Amino acid sequence: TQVCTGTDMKLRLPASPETHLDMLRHLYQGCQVVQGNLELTYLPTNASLSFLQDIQEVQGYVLIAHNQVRQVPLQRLRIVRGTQLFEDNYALAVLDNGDPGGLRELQLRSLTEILKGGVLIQRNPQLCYQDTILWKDIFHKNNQLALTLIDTNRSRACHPCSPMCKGSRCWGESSEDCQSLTRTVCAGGCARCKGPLPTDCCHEQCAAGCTGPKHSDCLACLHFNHSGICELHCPALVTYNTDTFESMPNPEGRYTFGASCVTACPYNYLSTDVGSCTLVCPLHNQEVTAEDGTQRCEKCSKPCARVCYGLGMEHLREVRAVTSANIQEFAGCKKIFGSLAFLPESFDGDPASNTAPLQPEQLQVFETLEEITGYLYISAWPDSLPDLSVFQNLQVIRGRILHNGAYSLTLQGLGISWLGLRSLRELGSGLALIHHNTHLCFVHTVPWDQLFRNPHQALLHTANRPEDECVGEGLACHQLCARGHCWGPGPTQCVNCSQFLRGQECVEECRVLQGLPREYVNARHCLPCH
Amino acid sequence: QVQLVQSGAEVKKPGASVKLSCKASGYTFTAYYINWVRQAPGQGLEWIGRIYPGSGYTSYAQKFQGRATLTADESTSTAYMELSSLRSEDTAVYFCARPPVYYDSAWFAYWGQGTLVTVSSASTKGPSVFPLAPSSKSTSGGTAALGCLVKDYFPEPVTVSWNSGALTSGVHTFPAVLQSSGLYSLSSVVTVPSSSLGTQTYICNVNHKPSNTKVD
Amino acid sequence: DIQMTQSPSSLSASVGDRVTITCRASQSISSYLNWYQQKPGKAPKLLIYAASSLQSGVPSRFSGSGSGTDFTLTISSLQPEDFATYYCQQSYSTPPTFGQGTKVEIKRTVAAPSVFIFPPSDEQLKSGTASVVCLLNNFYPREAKVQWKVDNALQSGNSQESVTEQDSKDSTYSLSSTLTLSKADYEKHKVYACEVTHQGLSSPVTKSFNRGEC
Ligand SMILES: *[C@@H]1O[C@H](CO)[C@@H](O[C@@H]2O[C@H](CO)[C@@H](O[C@@H]3O[C@H](CO[C@H]4O[C@H](CO)[C@@H](O)[C@H](O[C@H]5O[C@H](CO)[C@@H](O)[C@H](O)[C@@H]5O)[C@@H]4O)[C@@H](O)[C@H](O[C@H]4O[C@H](CO)[C@@H](O)[C@H](O)[C@@H]4O)[C@@H]3O)[C@H](O)[C@H]2NC(C)=O)[C@H](O)[C@H]1NC(C)=O
Ligand SMILES: *[C@@H]1O[C@H](CO)[C@@H](O[C@@H]2O[C@H](CO)[C@@H](O)[C@H](O)[C@H]2NC(C)=O)[C@H](O)[C@H]1NC(C)=O
Ligand SMILES: *[C@@H]1O[C@H](CO)[C@@H](O)[C@H](O)[C@H]1NC(C)=O
Repeated sequence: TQVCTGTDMKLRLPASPETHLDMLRHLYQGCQVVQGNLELTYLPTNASLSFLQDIQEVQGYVLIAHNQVRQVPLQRLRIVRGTQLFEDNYALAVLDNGDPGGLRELQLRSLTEILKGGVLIQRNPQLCYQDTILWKDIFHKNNQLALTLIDTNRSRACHPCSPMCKGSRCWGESSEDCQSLTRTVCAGGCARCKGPLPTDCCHEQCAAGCTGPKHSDCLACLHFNHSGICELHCPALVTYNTDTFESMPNPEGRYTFGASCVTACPYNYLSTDVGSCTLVCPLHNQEVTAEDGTQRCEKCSKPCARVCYGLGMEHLREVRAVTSANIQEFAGCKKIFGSLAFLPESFDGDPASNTAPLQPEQLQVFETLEEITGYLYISAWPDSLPDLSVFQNLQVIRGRILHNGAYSLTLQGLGISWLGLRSLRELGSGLALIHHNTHLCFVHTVPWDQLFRNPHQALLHTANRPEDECVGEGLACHQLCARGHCWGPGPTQCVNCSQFLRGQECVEECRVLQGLPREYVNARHCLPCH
Repeated sequence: QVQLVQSGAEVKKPGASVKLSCKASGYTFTAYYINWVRQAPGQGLEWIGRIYPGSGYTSYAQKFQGRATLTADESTSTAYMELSSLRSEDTAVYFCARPPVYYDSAWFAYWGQGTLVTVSSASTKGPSVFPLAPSSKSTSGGTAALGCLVKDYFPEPVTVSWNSGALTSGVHTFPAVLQSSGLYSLSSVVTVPSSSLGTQTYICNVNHKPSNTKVD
Repeated sequence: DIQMTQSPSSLSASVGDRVTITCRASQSISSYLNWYQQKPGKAPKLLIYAASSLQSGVPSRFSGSGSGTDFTLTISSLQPEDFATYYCQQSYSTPPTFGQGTKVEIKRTVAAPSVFIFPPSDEQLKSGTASVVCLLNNFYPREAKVQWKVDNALQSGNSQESVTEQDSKDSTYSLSSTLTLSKADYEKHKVYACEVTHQGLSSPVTKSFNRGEC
C-alpha cells in the first residue's frame, strides 16, 4: 500500500542483524507515507536501499545513524511532520555515519518542509553540502525557532555546487541537488510559495510547496488531504439540520486517518465517535465488534466493566516484563488490551520480598487467552516447556502496538522444540521475528502467509534448527494435517484437520455407530451423545 | 580575473567596534568559504573564522566566539567582518581568503589586499610633505637622488607613489619610524639620471587614508 | 589548537643553493600541511598544499614532503625572487594554525652604499623644528653604521634609522637616518656630515654640505 508504519528502535542495535535489512525492505518498499519514524540504523556499506525511493512523507522524525552506506535514496522525501522528535527536539538526526564507508551526500532535494523539530547532524566524516543549505527555509513559519546543531567535521574535501544552483545551496554535487527555496523568497506574508511573486504564493493549507494558487495544487498538506484537496478538517460524519438540530448521517463524511481523510478506517484500526482512526480507544470506552468484522470505539455512560490490560497500557504502562508480581492479573483473561513481554528477568524472583520466581506452572494462566491487542515478545522461556502451548488458545495478535514499532511476534533465544500456537490464525499487523532458537522446528510447517493481513508483513527467521535436520529425524507434520500445515508434532497441532477433529486431537473418523458413545457429528466436531 | 578587494583601512578607538568589508568578483561568491586571517605587524598569521555565503554558516575559534561577527550578501558579494570590542592586542592586518578548488578545504589561495586596523586612543593627524631638492652635492656622474618626506602622523599607513604610479624604476620607500611624540615618519626617494634632471618634472604623491589627505 | 613550529627562524643563502625549512607539529598530522610565501607588504600565496601536492602557477622548484610530526619545504634553486617569510599551516582541525615564520633572505656579492645627504627644507625651517636625512642606497649586506658629525662632533641618541627590506631584484638594502633637533639648536652650527662604515668601504665615506650655500 501507499501508507506504511515506521519503527521505534532508535539507536538500539538490532537483535537480528542478519534480518535487519530485510525488515526495512518489507516495511518501506513502495511506501510513500510513513506513519511514524523513519529510522535507518546500522546498515552495511553493501546495502541496497532502493526501497526508500518512494517515501514522500514522514510523520515522526528521521533517524540516519551508524551507517556504512555512502548513499541513502531519499530524493522524494517531501515533508517531515515531526509529530515525534528524536530526543524531543530533532525532526532530522544524522549521527555517526562512517567507520571508504560513510554518508557522502544527504541528497534530500525534495525536503522543503519541516513542520516541527530541528536538525541534528554530527560526526559524519564523509558528509558534504550540509553547511551549504539554508535550513531556515525548510523549517515552517510556526517552527522558525527550531534548533540547528550541525557539525562540519570532515575527513575529505568537497567539490562546490553545480553551476546551476543559484546561491550555491545544494544537497549534493549534481545539478538536481539544488535547494529550491519555498519560504524565504515568498512575497507578502506567504508561508509557502513557488516564486518571488504574490501570484506565486501557495494556499494556506499547502505544506511543502505549491504548483498553483489552488488548495489542490499542493505538494503536501498542512493538515488533512481530502481526496486531492487540502483542508483544515475532514467532513464530519454527522450533519445537523438547522431545525431541531437532529443528527443525520453525512454522505460526504470522512474519518481522519493520519494526515488524510478516509471513507472507512483501514484494517486493524478502530473507528471513534469523534470521527477518527485510532489503535487505542479513548478513556472509558469499549470495543464493539460488528458482525462484518469491523470494530469501533463506543463511549459508556455507566462506568465500563473490568478489562484486562497488558504491558504498556494503564497500570502496566511502565512494566518491562511479565513477572510473578503481575502474573495473576492475566488470570481469566480472554482478551488482553496491551502486550506480553517475557524477558530473562521474568523467571528470576525477588529475594528481598520473599517472592518466588515465576514458575512454568503459573504460565498456564494464559490458557484462556484468545486475543492480544499489542505484541507478543518472548526472549526467555523455561527450558522444561518444549513449546508455547500455554498460548494454544491464542487466535489473534492485533499488533496495534509493536516491539520497536516493527515486530508483533518475537521469539528469540528460546529452547522450545516447536511452537504449539495451534489457534493462531491472524497477525493483524507488524512483522514476525523468530531467530536463534537452537532446538526449534516446525517453523516452515506454518502457513505464515495466511496469518498476515498486509503485504508489508513477513517472517524474519535465522539461526534456528536446520529444516534438513528436522526432516532427517521423524519431525514432520501428521498424516491427518491437511496440506502439511502444523504448529508441532502429533495430530493435536494441525492447522487444518483433513477430517473429523475430536476434541483437540485429529482422528480419521468419529465413532458415530462404532462404540464410543455413538458420537454425533456437528460441524466436523465429534461429540458425545445419549 | 578572480580578485578580492578589502576596504576600511582605518583606526578605531579601543573598546569600540569596526566593520571590515571584503568585495568579491571573478567567481560565484556563494560557492566558496570566505575565511578571515589577521597578522600583527611583524608577527605570525592568526585564523579568526570562516563563513559560507548563500547559507550564512559560520565557524569561529574559541578566541573569537564572543566577538568577530561574520555576514554575507549575495547581491553585493561582500564578507563584512566585524569585531565588537577592540583591544591593544587586536591591532593587526586583516585578510580575507578562500580555498582554490574545493569550497571547504583549509588551504587558502586568492587572498585580498588586506586592510590594516590600528587600535589606539590618540587623535588621527595628517602627514606633512617636504621635498628633497638635489643640489650639486647630490649630483653623481650620470645619476641623482631626490625624494619626498612624510613627517609626524599618528596612524599608519600611507600610500606613496611617483607620477601617479608611473615612475617606479629605482624607488625605495622606507618604513615609518615611531618618533618621541608618538607620530610615525618615513621617506621615499627615486634614483633618476643626472642627465634627465632638468628635463623632467618630479612630483611625489602622498595618500593618507586614516586622515583623508592628498598632498602633491 | 595545534602548535606549529618552524626551523630555523632566520636563514641566508646564495642564489642557486638549496633551502631546507623544517616544520614541526605538536600533534600527528596526516599530511594536512600547507606552505606559503609572504613578501613584505603583500598577502601570502599558497605554495604547496596538502604536503606534496604543488599549486598551479607556483614554480616547480618548490617541493614539499614529510608526514606526521616533521615536514620539509625545499627550494632546489634559490632565486632573488624568493625573498619572503615562509609560513607553514596545518589543516587537520579547527582552528587552522600557522607557524612563527621563516624569514629567508638571499645572499649576493658585496655592494658599496651610495651615500647621499639632503639639506632640511626651507618650509621646515618656518615650522620651528628641523631635521637632517642621509641616504644609503643599494648595498649588501645590511650591516652598516651611520654617525652624525656636526662640526666634527658626534651626535648620537637623537637619530632614528629606517632600513627597507631586501630588494627582490638586485637583493640590495637601503638605509635612511633622521637627525631630530630644534631650530634653536639648528642655526648654531654650519657643517653637517654623514659618516658611514660599511664592508664595501676601505675608508668611512663622508659627504657633507654647508648651511646657506646653494
Ligand atoms: C562488499 O562489496 C565489495 C564490492 O563492491 C566487496 O569487495 C570485494 O570483496 C572481494 C571478496 O572476495 C575481494 O576479492 C578478493 O580480493 C583479495 C585482494 O585482492 C588484492 O590482491 C590481489 C592479489 O592477487 C590483487 O590481484 C588484487 O588486484 C585486483 O585489482 C586489480 C585492478 O587492476 C585487478 O587487475 C586484479 O585482477 C584484482 O582484481 C587486489 O590488489 C584477493 O586476494 C582475493 O583472492 C581470493 O579469492 C580468489 C578467488 O576466490 C582465490 O583464488 C585467492 O586464492 C584468494 O583466496 C579476492 O579476489 C575484492 O577485491 C573486493 N573489491 C573491492 C573493490 O573491495 C566486499 O567484500 C563486500 N563486503 C561484504 C561484507 O560482503
Ligand atoms: C491527496 O490524495 C490524493 C488521492 O489519494 C492524491 O492524488 C493522487 O495522486 C497520485 C500521484 O500523483 C495519482 O497517481 C493518483 O491518481 C491521484 N488520485 C486522485 C484521486 O487524484 C494526491 O496526490 C494527494 N495530495 C497530497 C498533497 O498528498
Ligand atoms: C572530528 O572527528 C575526529 C574523528 O572522526 C575526532 O578525533 C575529532 O575530535 C573531531 N573534532 C571535533 C571538533 O569534533
